[PDB]
Amino acid sequence: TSDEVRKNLMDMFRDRQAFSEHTWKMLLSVCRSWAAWCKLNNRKWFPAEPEDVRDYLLYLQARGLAVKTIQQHLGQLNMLHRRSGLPRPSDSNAVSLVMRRIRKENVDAGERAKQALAFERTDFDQVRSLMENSDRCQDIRNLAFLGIAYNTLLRIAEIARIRVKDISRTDGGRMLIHIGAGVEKALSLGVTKLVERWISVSGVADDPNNYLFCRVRKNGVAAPSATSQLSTRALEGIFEATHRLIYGAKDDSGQRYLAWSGHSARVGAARDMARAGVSIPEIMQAGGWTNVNIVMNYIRGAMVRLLED
Amino acid sequence: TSDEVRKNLMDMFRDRQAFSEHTWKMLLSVCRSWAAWCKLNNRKWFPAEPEDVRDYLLYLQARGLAVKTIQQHLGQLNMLHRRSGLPRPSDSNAVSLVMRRIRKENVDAGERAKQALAFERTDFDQVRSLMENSDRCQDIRNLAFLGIAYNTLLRIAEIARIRVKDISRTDGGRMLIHIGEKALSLGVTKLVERWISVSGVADDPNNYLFCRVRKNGVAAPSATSQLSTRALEGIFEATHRLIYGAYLAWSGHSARVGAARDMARAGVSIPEIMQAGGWTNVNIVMNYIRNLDSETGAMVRLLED
Amino acid sequence: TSDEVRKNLMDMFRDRQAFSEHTWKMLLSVCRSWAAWCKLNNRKWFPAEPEDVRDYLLYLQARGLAVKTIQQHLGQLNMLHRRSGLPRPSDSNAVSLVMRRIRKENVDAGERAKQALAFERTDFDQVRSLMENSDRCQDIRNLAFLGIAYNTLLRIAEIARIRVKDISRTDGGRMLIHIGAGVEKALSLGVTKLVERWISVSGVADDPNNYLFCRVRKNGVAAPSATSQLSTRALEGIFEATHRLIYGAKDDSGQRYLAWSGHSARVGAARDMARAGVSIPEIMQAGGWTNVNIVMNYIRGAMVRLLED
Amino acid sequence: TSDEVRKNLMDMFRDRQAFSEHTWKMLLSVCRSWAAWCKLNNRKWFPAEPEDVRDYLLYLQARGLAVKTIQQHLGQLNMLHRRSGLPRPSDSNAVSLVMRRIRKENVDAGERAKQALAFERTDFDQVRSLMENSDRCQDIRNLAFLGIAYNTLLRIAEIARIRVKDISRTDGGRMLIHIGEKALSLGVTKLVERWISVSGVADDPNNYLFCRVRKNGVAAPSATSQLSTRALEGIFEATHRLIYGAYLAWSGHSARVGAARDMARAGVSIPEIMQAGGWTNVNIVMNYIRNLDSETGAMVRLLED
DNA sequence: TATAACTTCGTATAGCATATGCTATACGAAGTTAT
DNA sequence: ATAACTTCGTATAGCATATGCTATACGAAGTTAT
DNA sequence: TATAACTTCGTATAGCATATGCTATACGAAGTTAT
DNA sequence: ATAACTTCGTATAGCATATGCTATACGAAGTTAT
Repeated sequence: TSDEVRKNLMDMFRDRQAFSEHTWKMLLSVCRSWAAWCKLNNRKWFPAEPEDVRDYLLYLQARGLAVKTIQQHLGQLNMLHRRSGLPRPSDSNAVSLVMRRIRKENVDAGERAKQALAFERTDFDQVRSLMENSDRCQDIRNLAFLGIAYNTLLRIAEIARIRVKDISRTDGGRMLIHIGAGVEKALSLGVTKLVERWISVSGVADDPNNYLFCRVRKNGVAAPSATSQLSTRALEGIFEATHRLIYGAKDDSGQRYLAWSGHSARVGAARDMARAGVSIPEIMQAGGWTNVNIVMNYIRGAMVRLLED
Repeated sequence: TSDEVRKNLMDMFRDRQAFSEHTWKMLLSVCRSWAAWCKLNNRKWFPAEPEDVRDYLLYLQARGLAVKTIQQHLGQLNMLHRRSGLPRPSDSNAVSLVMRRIRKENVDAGERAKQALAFERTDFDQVRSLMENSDRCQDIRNLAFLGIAYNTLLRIAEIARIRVKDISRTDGGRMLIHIGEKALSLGVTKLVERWISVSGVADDPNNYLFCRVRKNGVAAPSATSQLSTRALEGIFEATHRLIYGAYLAWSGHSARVGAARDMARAGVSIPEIMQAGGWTNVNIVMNYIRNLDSETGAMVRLLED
Repeated sequence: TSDEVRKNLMDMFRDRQAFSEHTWKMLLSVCRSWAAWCKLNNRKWFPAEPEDVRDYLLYLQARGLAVKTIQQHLGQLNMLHRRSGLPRPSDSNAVSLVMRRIRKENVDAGERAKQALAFERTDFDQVRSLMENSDRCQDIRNLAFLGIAYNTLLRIAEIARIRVKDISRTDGGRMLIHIGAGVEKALSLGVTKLVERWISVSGVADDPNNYLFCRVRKNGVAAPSATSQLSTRALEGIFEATHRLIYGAKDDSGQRYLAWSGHSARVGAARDMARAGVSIPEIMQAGGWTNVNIVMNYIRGAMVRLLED
Repeated sequence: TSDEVRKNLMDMFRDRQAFSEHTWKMLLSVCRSWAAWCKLNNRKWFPAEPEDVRDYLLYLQARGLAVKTIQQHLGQLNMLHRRSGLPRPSDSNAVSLVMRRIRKENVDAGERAKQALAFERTDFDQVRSLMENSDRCQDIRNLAFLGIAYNTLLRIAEIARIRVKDISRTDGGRMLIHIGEKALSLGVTKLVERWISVSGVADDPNNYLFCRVRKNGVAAPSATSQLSTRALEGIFEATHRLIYGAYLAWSGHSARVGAARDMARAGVSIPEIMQAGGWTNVNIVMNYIRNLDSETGAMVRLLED
């Protein structure tokens, strides 16, 4: 294949918006490291040579990256090749076996996927109990955001996307939110008030095409916008700040999940629903998950009872 | 091999009973619109070249059409090309890409499905009261229809097909409706009679239940032709314009949506709402009863003690 | 393809036991009618010509056969072609469209799949209430068979296959039966006695490798066998006889399902479990069904209540 | 292209860590048995010709082997042929046919999976009583094991891996077990101690919990080598031969099966029996608790009023 | 014997399961080391 | 003219799906200890 | 101004959905028939 | 010799799986009304 490859590649970039901005972000990323690696070793980065890719994967493993990370590089590589006509590195025994070997040894050595710290009902009550009394715009928002996070289990990006017009109400007085027909998420009577209070303190409702959450400057003034949203990077800040607020500084180990993050309310809610007897699938749906293992990991005497009697 | 596709269009025309007239019309409709776009932009419409179709699809997106619509177009174009030894345009990667992009792009722009305006018990009551004591042969027809609809939760094409004999009786007076069965409440059953008499469709069991009513308050019963579905739709619309003046009004399925909801509030086994309008996608029925208060979720339930 | 076809066909017959005896039975059957038809019309039955197959399908339709029957012929034909190398008639627009057209017109004309007459709990109680008092071997068996049919919902062929050795018991005294590891079916206390009574009146237990149900001659003497079983044709007789016993002769319309048959206990049990509130999947499993529609067809005021108040 | 497959066997050997030693042994095992059959019947074993393999599979069926076993054979043969530019034998239609026939044929003949002899509370009690007051260093070990097993519902390879420090304490005395966590009852926790002392594995936290016990009632604690799984299996067997004399006895997973059952009788959330032995196939756990009386079914329930 | 009670047989038509391998345990049994 | 539809064209929402088998349904004809 | 409170950016790593068409209804609106 | 294993070979039972994406995690660097 020749001009074909250059053309197949050319078609991709044209309709690049068929993929998520993050897929592109990662593609380019993995490519930079793949090329960097090839460079430092006198090798042709495209098309990728199986034996080269193998060496590369073993190099990342050796760099101590996570199995799911190594899987990513291999994947983007595979994406770049399929999408362009040529055969994928995963097509060769060398890459395929080494991947599985890399997976096996890491797991065998104890490496496991890190889980997020939960932001449960209790945590919400405490946070609420504390910030409930603030007049600060910053706080009224943060409290309203955490409430929505918890109540709905919506990904931070989904919350950051919410538009005022997307806010229906129910005959109960209970707020409702549409996530793109899509899905309707109903807030409790208590959270609806939290959101009501932030809506009335920022004046985001001054334009139904405005995003519900917006930045709030140091002088306690909201900056609504219908074109730009609050960075999910910031929604993550609200989670981290609120945690510092209560538990202070993060131990300098550098590890992940030493404070709340995007997942926190989701994983936390899954547990409360569990302890409360909710049905597993009930849980699944709410969290938008498709599988039973994701919800299960999040939740973790039987025999010790039978015996003792 | 041009004889190859020729033979196929003959095949297609010979066994056209393999598809619904409806389905066909949509097809001719797509070929019509596509062909025109092709003429206007000097491109060969048949066989449709991928790059040409991709351009077309990008065009429809600008037309402002929904994804389900643009896919209708891509879909029909895909049908005949397959029902001819030709490669379907979705089998090109350029079209696969645009269809994928067009989607995300559109959802991001804020793509929302249409919402049917519900016709709940509350509205039925208000309409009943308003034209309950009316003599206009039409009003009587219109109410008995609004009744059959909200009660049977039947589809309009189905109600238009009802004849004088699909009816059976069973309890206290109320009738039953054979179908392609249904039970009517007593309140509505009392309605579907006043219409039957002051219409005289009873005069012939072959005659359809619902029929035309010329401007003279005079019904034209018949067993040959039946009230168009669009006409039944007009009863829903009209009735609305009657109460609120000129998916903003009511349509053929406002009664189905309204019944599910009213039931959902008296709390009803969700699958028991499938009996209602013969449904699937336990979700579609949800997409109706979503903003209900009993459908708030365990989270709401948990949070409020 | 040439000798290849003759070889592919030759491989099939060699390992013909890879298919059910019924599949073979039908293949040969459909082939006889296909050839008969081709013959009467001066045509080559193999390989089959699409336009010929179309004519054939329209001929069966015109003969008034059931859509599912016409689907069968088309299917066996397709089986014979794929399995032998050549392309299947369903591969041509003519066959494919005509099938769908045939399906459409029949259904549009009202033709629908006939369902079996149910043999429910009440029916069982009555039958039991009547035959309970017989000493006749014939009856003690028939009653024990109907009981198993109802209690377990096992296909008649599965019952006819049951071997004495396949009969475990529970700590309750309740009989248990294994259907080939497989599946265990537990009989109630009442049915276990019925089966106990037939086991003790025939002496089938004189050899664990014997089939539970066996023929019983006119002189009330069981004929156990571990090699031969009671024909499912007979298990169907037990169902028909018991019905005649209670409702007398079948109206000479000739139609199917004017008396109980193999399905009867299955379809009947599905209903009782329904009316009793059993879960849909619960039902499914017991009947061995994989789908929700099969169990639903078997079971068939909402709004009439809301309105009337 | 013989270099093509050569490169592949090099690939396979280089990254052999991609598979478990166990998995490999089974493979060498299959190649061993196959190769021999090939030599004996003068057929080329590599690449394996379909007709040759079909004959082989038909041979194994006569050997009396189970379908899961014959498929093991067909499976491994399929693996290397794919991990070499060669066509897998299952990719022939002759082998596909026999594998299919062999199946039905075998199920018809009466193919039943093996049944694990359960080690229930009743048996644990009987064994406890019998060697509760014994001094033999082994007996103490054996009981503490039978305890850990029925209590933790752990797999044998997992119990063999237990060290002196995976243990944690939590309530009244009972210990906890870190794992690849577990909680022990008080009764068993009292047992797992007598073993720890009269063994002195405590002397070193690296030492494994369970260890060898030479014929002199003398334990050989160690943190380098661990008790083989087979040894743990022997404790289950021996203990049985002790009570009933010489799937007839108990095996490495009789304790797991027994615990599920005993629990199932005290009625236990079926998924809550997955906590027990980390299970899936809600059915496998069923295939254990099947002949239980609470697992009779709604039919039984309905029939008995 | 005539006959119940089947079995077998062919055409019509209804009711389903859609996987495979990697890795663990099974269990007789040859191999090994310290009593 | 105009009420009251019907027919049109095209938008878009709501329902199951396809094979490839394997098994029952039932009248009739053949079989065997009585 | 210094600065809160972000936004953007790149590498690391966790969490999912896997369809498409046939046929019905939608709804403005041109076409038709009897008042 | 023999108890008590360990190592072997091969039978057979019990557990999740593979892509192809798309999204969060978080330190750090760049940006803007205060």
